[PDB]
Amino acid sequence: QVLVLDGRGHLLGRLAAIVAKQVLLGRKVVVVRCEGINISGNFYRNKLKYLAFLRKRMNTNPSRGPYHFRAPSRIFWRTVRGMLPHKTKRGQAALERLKVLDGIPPPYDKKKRMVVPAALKVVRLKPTRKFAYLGRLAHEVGWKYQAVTATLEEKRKEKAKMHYRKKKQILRLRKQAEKNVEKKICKFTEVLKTN
Amino acid sequence: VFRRYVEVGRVAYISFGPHAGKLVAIVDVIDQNRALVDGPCTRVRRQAMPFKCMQLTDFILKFPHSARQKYVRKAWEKADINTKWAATRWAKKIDARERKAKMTDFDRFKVMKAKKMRNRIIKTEVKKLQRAAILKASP
Amino acid sequence: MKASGTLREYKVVGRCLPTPKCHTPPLYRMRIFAPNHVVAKSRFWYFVSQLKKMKKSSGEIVYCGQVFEKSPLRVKNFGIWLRYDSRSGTHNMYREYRDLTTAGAVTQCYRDMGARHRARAHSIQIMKVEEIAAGKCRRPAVKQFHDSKIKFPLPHRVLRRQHKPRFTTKRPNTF
Amino acid sequence: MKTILSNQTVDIPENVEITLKGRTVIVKGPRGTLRRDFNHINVELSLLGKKKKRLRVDKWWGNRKELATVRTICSHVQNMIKGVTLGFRYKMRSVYAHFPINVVIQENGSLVEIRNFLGEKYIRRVRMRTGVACSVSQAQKDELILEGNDIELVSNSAALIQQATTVKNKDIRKFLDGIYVSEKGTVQQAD
RNA sequence: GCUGCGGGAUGAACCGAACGCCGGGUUAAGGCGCCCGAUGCCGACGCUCAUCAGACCCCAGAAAAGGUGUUGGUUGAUAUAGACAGCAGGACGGUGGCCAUGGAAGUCGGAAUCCGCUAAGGAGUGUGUAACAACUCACCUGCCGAAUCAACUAGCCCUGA
RNA sequence: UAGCGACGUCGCUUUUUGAUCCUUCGAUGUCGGCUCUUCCUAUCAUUGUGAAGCAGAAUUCGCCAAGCGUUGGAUUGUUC
RNA sequence: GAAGCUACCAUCUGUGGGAUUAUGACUGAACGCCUCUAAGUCAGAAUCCCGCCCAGGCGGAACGAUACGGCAGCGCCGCGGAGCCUCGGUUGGCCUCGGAUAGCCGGUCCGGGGUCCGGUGCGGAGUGCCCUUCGUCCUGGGAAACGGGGCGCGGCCGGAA
Ligand SMILES: [Mg+2]
Ligand SMILES: [Mg+2]
Ligand SMILES: [Mg+2]
Ligand SMILES: [Mg+2]
Ligand SMILES: [Mg+2]
Ligand SMILES: [Mg+2]
Ligand SMILES: [Mg+2]
Ligand SMILES: [Mg+2]
Ligand SMILES: [Mg+2]
Ligand SMILES: [Mg+2]
Ligand SMILES: [Mg+2]
Ligand SMILES: [Mg+2]
Ligand SMILES: [Mg+2]
Ligand SMILES: [Mg+2]
Ligand SMILES: [Mg+2]
Ligand SMILES: [Mg+2]
Ligand SMILES: [Mg+2]
Ligand SMILES: [Mg+2]
Ligand SMILES: [Mg+2]
Ligand SMILES: [Mg+2]
Ligand SMILES: [Mg+2]
Repeated sequence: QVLVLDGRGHLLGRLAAIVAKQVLLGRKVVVVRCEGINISGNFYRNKLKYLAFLRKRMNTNPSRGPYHFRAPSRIFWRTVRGMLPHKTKRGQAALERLKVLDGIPPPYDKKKRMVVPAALKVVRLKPTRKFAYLGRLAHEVGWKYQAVTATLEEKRKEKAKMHYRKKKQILRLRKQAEKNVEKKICKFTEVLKTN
Repeated sequence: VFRRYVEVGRVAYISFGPHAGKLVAIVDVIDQNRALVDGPCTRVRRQAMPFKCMQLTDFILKFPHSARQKYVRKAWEKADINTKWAATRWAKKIDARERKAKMTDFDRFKVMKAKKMRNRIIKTEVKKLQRAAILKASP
Repeated sequence: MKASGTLREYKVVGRCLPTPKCHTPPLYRMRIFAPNHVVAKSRFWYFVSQLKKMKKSSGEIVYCGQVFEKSPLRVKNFGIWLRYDSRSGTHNMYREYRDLTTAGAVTQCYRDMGARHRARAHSIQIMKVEEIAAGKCRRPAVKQFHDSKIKFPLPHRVLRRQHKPRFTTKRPNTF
Repeated sequence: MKTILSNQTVDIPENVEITLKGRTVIVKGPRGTLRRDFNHINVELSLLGKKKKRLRVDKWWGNRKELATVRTICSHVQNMIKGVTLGFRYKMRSVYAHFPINVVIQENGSLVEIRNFLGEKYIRRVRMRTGVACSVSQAQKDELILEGNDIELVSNSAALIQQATTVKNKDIRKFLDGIYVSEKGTVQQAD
């Protein structure tokens, strides 16, 4: 009943629009690994845009004003909130369906991740265009947990490597068993109706 | 890298469009976005089709550039593309997709009933092969 | 003029009304590119009024016929003469295109003019369209195709189906 | 105008072996090995021929700005071959009109210590990039030989040394003082 | 004003359209990434990269001028009797010529401006000397080897801001 | 053409004045000074720079640049 | 004149890292040469962010104690029974990284190299397993030696974001 969408390789707005449209329908969406979301344009251009956004702030009381977030997950959350009607009760109720998270936590490392090809940088941008990584962009402005994020990502990748090796061994054994039991299993129906 | 090329005499497959699902022969390239295609033995007339509309294959035929139909059909029959087209793993997958789409309710029921007999024996043999490998790696 | 969709070739003949001072007018003919016969006749009247002392009231159109391409299956090269009008001043131009049909070449010319020079169809006068051989092709973008045994791959092909499997576990290979 | 094909061929000598896992180019020769990632060029590289092994660089449907990199790739491969065969040696001479510049090497030429530059008491320490070794040549006065394999590293270290000695708050035309790269060549001759 | 309604986010005059209460279909102007109904078309051609992009009459921003950043066009001039770039060689004599003068010996000036051997050298395109010397250029030639040079013109972008 | 640059010509500003009277006449308390906060840059100095008719020093013209300072008094109600 | 408040009217302290602007540079084509740029690299500052410091959210964690007195009261495990408020779903998918001018699978040999299949992806999410089952009983063929469910026991914590 949930949609676990990977974050790496997807464009910021191209993915956020799809998530904002899918949340208003009722599907609970969880965007994992938000530090890999790419943004079109020059990295210095995106940095200048983010700094111009940071400059905007209430004069009389900055604490009671625009709350600028530094984590890339919170950046993506604010981007989706900018498209959702958050000032109405429908948008307020839909905002809990979206779960933006940095890294791949225990509740989501075992779940298979989905990829939306309509937001992938490979098909969205030309191979000669410049892009900026949201993780580096956030780390350059008031983000401190990039090192531990990368360390935990390395750990979970080294674990998933062994898991995939085990799965590949199981697949090899399955293919060997299929090739071994040739008799007693005709299954001409499977071939005539093509699996 | 780049083992396929468009050229005078390349047979391609139409993925989408009015002639979707048929093979054509690229006679010549026009304006780096569309090419003239003949497809004499595949029941299609000579016309211009975009490059993004067609999908390249492995077979190549010997045509002179801007050749006539009587000269392209002869080379098509000499290369004998139609009969060897069924003897490939690609047309077989396409026909498999067509059959899975043409499945009826009785066919789906028979497939579902055959899966019960097919997968269980495979699982009980995998359970033996895994323990055999464990016993082999035990010492 | 709109030049919507694809253009069409029309041979339009016309002559002034028989007046007591002189009969049997020279019956001038023109070759107009237009989407339909109505705008074809309108453009013919505009051109013949700009050329000679002829108007729609004092004149008449004798015949207006669609002209089909003599070889729609052959790849040909067309040299287009333009008398276009820019923001500052009007200028003449010679372009070259490669297409199967004369109407197709004229459509390509209209689209390329509107794209590269921001020139609307209101201020574009097609002067002359003639098929030229490969030896008299001065444009390099067209001359680069006059080579037999031409070979080139199609690298980095777009997915084109981004939204049919909108949610998937796949990453397009693009090769 | 979307040129169809742009190809460039590079010859390879018998001493050096070149390999490619993709856009990555690895050249193994008599003096060390080089490896460079060309993942930001988007151009085809293919080696062909036995006992000759010529490397062709192919670009399909490139604009005027994209057709320029096909020559830069071949120039980089040529520089890699030159550095792995003969190496790159930059002789930098120091102009010391009044105050003699005292240059010394610290650890196997990986660190350069410059003393008494225009009389300043400040000690300028410039570290060399990995793989570049510097020394004080003999039979010549106030010069430094910087030898290495990668040209983009040797010349980078040379530029660092040159910019370390820069006049400030004074005239640039006057006060001609500092280490300038006089000569650029190879370590091995007859090639 | 005497006037609601659909678009221009917002609105007195803009664009459609005028008004009893309802159900079905269609449409004008406008729009189809999400706010927000509809392109989730296997849409077409081409232009554009900004460290201040750009995004729809009124309407809410900008000029003269410039760009070896790209993309088209026009008028022209050169090149197998081997150019344009690059490397290398020559770049002389009458003559340190005529008006000047503290010095002008091609190089601060006015007018002029030719001649002979050459393969080519201009009473000399610039740097430099108070002047002479020196570097360099027009010009010719040696190697390479096939296209190249110059001026305008207008679309996006950039400086001007 | 380091620095200026006439004869001409193209722009920004509302820190001067002026033109109109659109809101305010059942009242928006109309000069200056004192105290205090913030912002702007068309930068006086300070940080890092380029160019001079920049030998050094002292200077002049610009570039990214508003983070930090830009005072004490005589007479004047004075802004100046 | 004690104590306390107070004075630049006495006293103590006020600190560094990153990406970079302007600018100077490396390699280097476009454009045989040149060029800081066209793709890629380097140094770079009272500016930008953070570090130090100030307050901690309708932010969450770790730990202690968890109701005597005489009938009580409250927790944990295993539980059978009734009734009330809420609003939402009609099988679950237990996972390599990474590119898109490249990669997947299988493997003899010396984490990488070579070779062999697959490649508009079929060891494929247009995918695959459990599956579309109304239940009970008698009796035959194939498969099945794990048995098949666990209010059951012991060994490992297998895995800390
Ligand atoms: Mg903070
Ligand atoms: Mg000075
Ligand atoms: Mg009235
Ligand atoms: Mg009225
Ligand atoms: Mg009205
Ligand atoms: Mg309205
Ligand atoms: Mg009207
Ligand atoms: Mg109207
Ligand atoms: Mg109605
Ligand atoms: Mg409309
Ligand atoms: Mg919608
Ligand atoms: Mg502008
Ligand atoms: Mg508006
Ligand atoms: Mg206004
Ligand atoms: Mg221009
Ligand atoms: Mg007034
Ligand atoms: Mg009052
Ligand atoms: Mg008041
Ligand atoms: Mg301040
Ligand atoms: Mg104090
Ligand atoms: Mg720079």
